[PDB]
Amino acid sequence: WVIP
Amino acid sequence: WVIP
Amino acid sequence: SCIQFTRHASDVLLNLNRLRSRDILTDVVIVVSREQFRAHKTVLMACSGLFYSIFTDQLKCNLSVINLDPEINPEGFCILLDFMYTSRLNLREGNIMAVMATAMYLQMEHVVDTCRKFIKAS
Amino acid sequence: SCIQFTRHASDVLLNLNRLRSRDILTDVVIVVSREQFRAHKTVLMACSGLFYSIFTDQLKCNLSVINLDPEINPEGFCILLDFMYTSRLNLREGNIMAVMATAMYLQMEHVVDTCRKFIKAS
Ligand SMILES: O=C1Cc2cc(Nc3cc(Cl)ncc3Cl)ccc2N1
Ligand SMILES: O=C1Cc2cc(Nc3cc(Cl)ncc3Cl)ccc2N1
Ligand SMILES: [Cl-]
Ligand SMILES: [Cl-]
Repeated sequence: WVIP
Repeated sequence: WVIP
Repeated sequence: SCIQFTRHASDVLLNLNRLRSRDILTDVVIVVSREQFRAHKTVLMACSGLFYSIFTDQLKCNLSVINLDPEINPEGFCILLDFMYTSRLNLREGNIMAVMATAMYLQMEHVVDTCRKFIKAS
Repeated sequence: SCIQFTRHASDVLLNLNRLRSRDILTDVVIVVSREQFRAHKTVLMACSGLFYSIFTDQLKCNLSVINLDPEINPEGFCILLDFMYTSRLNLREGNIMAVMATAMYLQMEHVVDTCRKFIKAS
């Protein structure tokens, strides 16, 4: 999971 | 396009 | 010896979401309490262990309406349906409990994992 | 303020390809000369300008069989259908001309672009  |  | 187009999967999902927003080729309605959500059975199956089981069933595969358990929160479902079609999860303090419970019911293991991680941190 | 699961789109496409290999929820047959290819209309639309136009047509959207132009090569189509479901293109010296022609007909602009580049190099 990432910060888009 | 890449070499997978 | 194939070549690969890096953005292909993302572009396919973006186009499937555009079909969903325009209600094109949607073949099922998911009923969550009073709320109704139109979707593509294949996308639901690709994202959820629960929908995978439902639509591989020889009788349920032909249903145009699926009613979820009355404990399922419509907002939690909406957030998860958006994630299915975009890879983006709107996880917030006020919705995390309903999102985790809905993801556990829908059998969306990666969403359950991040919810457990975010709850543990707080 | 969403979070994003990097592998989600690829995982969705992988599961859609698994549904295709097992002939699950396929809703159309594409006929190319004597050869028949089963697929999901939504995936075809998401990948091809031609299928997008066909299945948004109020009459053609309801057809279970689509016949392609007799000039279309079944192998070129097979290579392109595999690419649609995997992001992987089996481009070879012996098939590049048939793949480019089929991609131009199917309106798959990124495949046309790489074929033009690979032909130019040789
Ligand atoms: O967390 C999850 C997500 C998920 C998706 C699917 N859907 C498929 C799985 C296979 Cl092997 N082939 C085809 C399909 Cl559509 C099943 C279980 C789960 N669990
Ligand atoms: O090279 C290409 C690939 C492609 C895909 C699609 N399919 C869509 C486009 C839009 Cl805007 N919304 C929904 C869909 Cl399914 C149309 C044209 C082309 N050209
Ligand atoms: Cl997930
Ligand atoms: Cl393309």
